[PDB]
Amino acid sequence: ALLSFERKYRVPGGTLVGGNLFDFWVGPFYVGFFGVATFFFAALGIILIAWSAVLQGTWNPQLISVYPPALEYGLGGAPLAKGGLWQIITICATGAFVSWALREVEICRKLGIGYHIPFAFAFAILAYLTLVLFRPVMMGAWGYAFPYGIWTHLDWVSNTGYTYGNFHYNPAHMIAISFFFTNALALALHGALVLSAANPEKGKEMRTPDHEDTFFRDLVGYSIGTLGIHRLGLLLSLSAVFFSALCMIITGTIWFDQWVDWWQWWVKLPWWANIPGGING
Amino acid sequence: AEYQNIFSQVQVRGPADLGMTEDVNLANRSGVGPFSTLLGWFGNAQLGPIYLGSLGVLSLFSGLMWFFTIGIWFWKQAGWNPAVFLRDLFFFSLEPPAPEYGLSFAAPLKEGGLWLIASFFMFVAVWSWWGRTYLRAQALGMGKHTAWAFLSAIWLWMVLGFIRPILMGSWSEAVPYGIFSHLDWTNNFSLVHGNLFYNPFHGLSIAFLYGSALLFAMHGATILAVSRFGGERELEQIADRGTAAERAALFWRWTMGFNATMEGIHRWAIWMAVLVTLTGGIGILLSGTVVDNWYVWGQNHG
Amino acid sequence: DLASLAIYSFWIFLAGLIYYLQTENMREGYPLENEDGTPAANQGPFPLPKPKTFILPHGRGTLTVPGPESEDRPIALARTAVSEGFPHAPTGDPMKDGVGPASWVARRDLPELDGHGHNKIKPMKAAAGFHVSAGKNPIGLPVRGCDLEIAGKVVDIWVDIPEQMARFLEVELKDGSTRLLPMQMVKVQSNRVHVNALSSDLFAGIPTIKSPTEVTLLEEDKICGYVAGGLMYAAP
Ligand code: BCL
Ligand code: BCL
Ligand code: BCL
Ligand code: BCL
Ligand SMILES: CC[C@H]1c2cc3[nH]c4c(c3C)C(=O)[C@H](C(=O)OC)c4c3nc(cc4[nH]c(cc(n2)[C@@H]1C)c(C(C)=O)c4C)[C@@H](C)[C@@H]3CCC(=O)OC/C=C(\C)CCC[C@H](C)CCC[C@H](C)CCCC(C)C
Ligand SMILES: CC[C@H]1c2cc3[nH]c4c(c3C)C(=O)[C@H](C(=O)OC)c4c3nc(cc4[nH]c(cc(n2)[C@@H]1C)c(C(C)=O)c4C)[C@@H](C)[C@@H]3CCC(=O)OC/C=C(\C)CCC[C@H](C)CCC[C@H](C)CCCC(C)C
Ligand SMILES: COC(C)(C)C/C=C/C(C)=C/C=C/C(C)=C/C=C/C(C)=C\C=C\C=C(C)\C=C\C=C(/C)CC/C=C(\C)CCC=C(C)C
Ligand SMILES: [Fe+3]
Repeated sequence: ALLSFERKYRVPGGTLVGGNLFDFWVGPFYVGFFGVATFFFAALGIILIAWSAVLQGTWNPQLISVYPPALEYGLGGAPLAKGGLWQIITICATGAFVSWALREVEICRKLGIGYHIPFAFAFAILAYLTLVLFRPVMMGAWGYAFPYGIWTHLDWVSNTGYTYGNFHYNPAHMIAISFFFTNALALALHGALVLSAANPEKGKEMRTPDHEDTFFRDLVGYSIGTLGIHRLGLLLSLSAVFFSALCMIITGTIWFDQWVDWWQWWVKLPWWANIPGGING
Repeated sequence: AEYQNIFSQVQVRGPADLGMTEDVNLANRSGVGPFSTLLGWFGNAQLGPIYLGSLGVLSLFSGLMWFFTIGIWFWKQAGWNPAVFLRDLFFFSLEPPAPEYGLSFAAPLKEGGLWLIASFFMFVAVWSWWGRTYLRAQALGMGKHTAWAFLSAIWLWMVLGFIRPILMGSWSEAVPYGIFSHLDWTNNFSLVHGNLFYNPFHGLSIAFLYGSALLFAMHGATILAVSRFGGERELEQIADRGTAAERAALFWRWTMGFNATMEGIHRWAIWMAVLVTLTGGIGILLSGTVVDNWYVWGQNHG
Repeated sequence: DLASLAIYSFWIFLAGLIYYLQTENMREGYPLENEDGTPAANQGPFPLPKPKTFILPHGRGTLTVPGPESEDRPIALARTAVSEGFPHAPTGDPMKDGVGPASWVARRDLPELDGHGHNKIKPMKAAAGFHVSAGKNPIGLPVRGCDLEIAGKVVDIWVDIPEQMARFLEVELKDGSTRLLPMQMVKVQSNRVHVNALSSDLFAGIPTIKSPTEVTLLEEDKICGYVAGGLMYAAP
């Protein structure tokens, strides 16, 4: 049930809603009003997915797929068997996600720590809403959102990207891939460092952070520090996702042509625009 | 507002830190460079010293060579005209020898011979730099986690341009040094092998890449959340657990049923990331050599 | 074919990896317990790992985990329901008793040492070569609280020598004594330092230190745990 040091922390209080009505655990899980909320949404949406599984005539996971309304219904409602189910599931999905975040907030208040976690979560939720809600409403049709299927949604990606040629050419999609690639390099090193310090050569004394900072100077000439590196990772992460919601919010809205052609503004610059030779002309 | 600790409210400076010594040959450490109020807002403000030493020079040199070898070719293409250079910067490119030359080292400069050279330097610069990360660890009595991690990355890099091209038969199969150039290569690789999505290792790799951002985002926020109990001082909390380590663990326990320890989380961390280039390396290595179309393969698995 | 074969291998590997990983994170806090402090019946499918030992530097001894877990302190709490999973109310003063958001761990009563064996943290006055190189300098600023009244004045800045970081603010109180506040818990401003978690009257309650030239891991925890609790408990 409890971790050896858990009891002193399980005091009452912290809840945003319901006072103490739902202030209590269930095994290791904390509940709280929002814990109920998310349960409600999560269950409901699962039922609907099962319902959708019948209309499609299959219970196979690699096949089930709740597609959104066809483009003809614009942003209006649609029949259950033809996009309606997706719209309701999207709602439960979002209801579940918000409740979950708000749940971490209560868990935050009870433990007396900072709200960085829930806060960071919200960025993920945001990326999700971009793809299923903001981009579609801005393109006037639920049909632009992605389908809920293991591979079908992968298709949505493939096709959506190729609709504009090599999507690699999306400037914001380029910045995003940078934070993603970086976050992992960063992550790989932070863990490698801390561990190499707490697990020195066999028989040696547990190194100190001073050895950690030394190692990075002896190597690259600079060391961001124990607090900095934790600041850095959070940043890279959220950045990579921020540039990801961006890159898509613009695709199909402000810009709907080939992504490669967007790069001509550069080459057309008067100065080099007409010069002969080189790659362009 | 309630101070979020993303930035320091006040900086503080003291003398330059020459760093721990151990079995390090101090004859090689450079000089304590300046400080930086800018950087000092986010993390450390002290710049340097750096331990150069033999191997470091080899790479640093062997590295610039690779970099210039390419910059030159770009000029050759730029027609030496600086405006052309700047304009078509992202467009230039140094491609590898034509299929004909196969795996021979006979191709002439303007046929992949130049690519071969640059590649050579690269191959030295990186590998030498790898040993450097192993020694700097060793001179301080630290584990070699960093060397083994950097290796996983070398794996993929080593597969993309050295292994697979050799198993295929030519220097053609490798990646061209160029910005937009190497982006197309990628898009192409996919198309030619029947859509990489159908490649299991690929879908796996992505999984971890996503995992890394998920995890680092989690780990990062947690630590700042309990930095009011001196949480960032991870090593000590590992030696002698404090409230920072307890509240940190409990927040997750209550949220998702389980949790980690101040020394365990970093073990997740290093593996989550490392696997990204571990799994990816495999997927690319099989592509072309064993499997030809992942779609077709995805149909029977034989 | 190799591909089909490379993948099963991988999953099997991946499973061992997760296994290893989970057990390693069980080095602290386990075995589970019941609300009464007795070993719980169900311990999960994962077994505890073979212990490992840390050779602490500066001959500070050793450490082996997993090991005997002891809170080594009284916990002034009491059940609120006859069943499992409910809150445990504070029998006394939560802030004083150090329970809930005011909790603290009974860590060693020694100070953390830089790689040279010297104290990692020292008031700036005792730190030769250190000074405020950027941002508003608090030494001299009056501290204010939850209730918007005066509680004292900053009289120094305790700093982390090896990491060159401001970690605490020594504040002199009305009776002429000083206390330490966590850097991460104060809002520095042009003319005043603001403290939300605590209100003036609670300031005097902040656990005080022995040596006036150092803090021990135990004292850091009591000081921090206390301030952090004010957020919930200062309320009135
Ligand atoms: C062939 C197709 C195109 C292409 C088309 C696209 C398209 C189209 C899109 C991307 C997007 C992305 N692409 Mg791309 N992309 C290509 C090639 C690449 C290459 C490469 C090396 O070639 C890379 C690195 C990338 C990288 C990326 C990422 C930067 C980005 C997706 C991450 C993200 O937004 O997460 C954000 C995270 C989320 C949206 C998830 C949120 C999770 C929610 C909050 C919670 C879910 C909980 C779950 C239901 C609960 C389970 C509980 C159980 C108990 C377990 N692309 C090619 C050229 N790419 C996407 C993007 O930017 O999206 C905004 C996007 O739409
Ligand atoms: C994995 C599949 C593909 C691939 C797919 C992609 C895709 C898809 C994208 C990139 C992008 C990039 N790739 Mg790649 N890339 C591959 C292999 C490589 C190899 C190699 C040795 O094998 C290298 C050096 C690179 C390098 C790069 C960078 C130039 C650029 C990403 C910035 C970044 O965040 O880097 C992570 C590393 C660090 C942050 C640390 C090192 C610092 C780097 C070297 C700094 C680069 C600065 C840049 C050139 C500055 C431009 C400034 C101008 C004023 C605009 N790639 C393989 C073959 N690459 C992105 C881009 O924007 O391309 C145009 C992008 O969208
Ligand atoms: C960001 C751009 C595209 C996209 C592009 C891709 C691409 C490209 C790939 C994936 C892949 C995956 N995607 Mg996706 N994906 C998108 C949006 C989503 C959303 C969402 C709520 O919006 C979800 C739940 C997922 C989920 C998934 C996983 C099934 C799988 C990756 C493993 C992984 O490590 O993930 C990161 C998360 C973790 C490590 C945390 C653990 C959480 C696990 C994985 C959750 C599984 C949930 C299950 C599928 C949903 C069950 C519903 C029940 C009601 C509970 N994607 C958007 C629309 N996705 C990979 C794959 O292998 O696909 C077959 C892959 O290559
Ligand atoms: C249209 C093209 C295809 C596609 C084709 C490919 C191909 C082809 C490949 C990938 C690969 C990857 N793809 Mg893809 N990919 C697509 C769509 C996606 C989508 C999406 C949402 O649509 C996503 C999330 C991804 C995601 C990913 C990554 C998981 C993976 C690369 C990991 C990495 O870190 O590499 C970057 C890291 C490295 C290259 C590490 C090596 C670094 C070396 C050692 C350092 C050199 C340093 C230099 C000397 C120093 C510079 C520093 C100086 C200071 C300047 N792809 C589409 C469908 N993808 C790669 C992979 O592994 O696949 C299995 C790969 O080969
Ligand atoms: C924004 C920055 C990054 C980030 C951060 C992040 N994620 C987080 C947090 C944070 C800070 C959490 O605190 C939270 C957590 O608690 O993690 C353990 C979480 C979390 N990130 C998760 C997933 C996740 N994060 C992702 C990404 C990212 N997370 C970013 C890289 C991805 C990707 C890359 O795709 C995924 C899958 C969850 C495991 C977890 C939050 C769990 C949660 O909210 O659970 C309760 C909700 C349910 C049980 C919902 C079911 C709802 C519906 C009824 C059914 C499903 C509908 C859905 C549309 C189906 C999709 C099917 C697919 C096949 C397409
Ligand atoms: C899970 C695997 C992840 C990973 C891990 C990883 N990378 C690593 C490591 C690890 C564990 C290292 O230890 C190593 C490192 O040293 O990091 C700091 C490294 C490293 N990862 C690097 C890059 C890198 N990693 C990438 C990716 C990844 N790395 C994955 C996400 C990528 C991508 C996304 O493409 C890149 C580009 C290198 C920076 C670095 C290894 C350095 C190296 O090999 O150097 C050889 C030396 C040179 C090439 C020197 C010349 C450099 C420039 C061309 C010239 C200009 C510089 C000069 C100093 C200017 C002077 C100007 C004057 C005016 C003064
Ligand atoms: C202003 O101009 C100057 C000249 C001053 C400098 C400017 C320089 C510039 C502008 C340089 C630009 C270079 C760029 C943009 C390079 C980009 C490279 C990219 C995007 C990707 C690289 C992919 C490469 C990987 C896959 C390479 C792997 C290489 C190897 C595994 C080694 C190859 C091995 C070989 C050939 C074998 C040699 C033989 C032996 C002994 C084993
Ligand atoms: Fe950490």
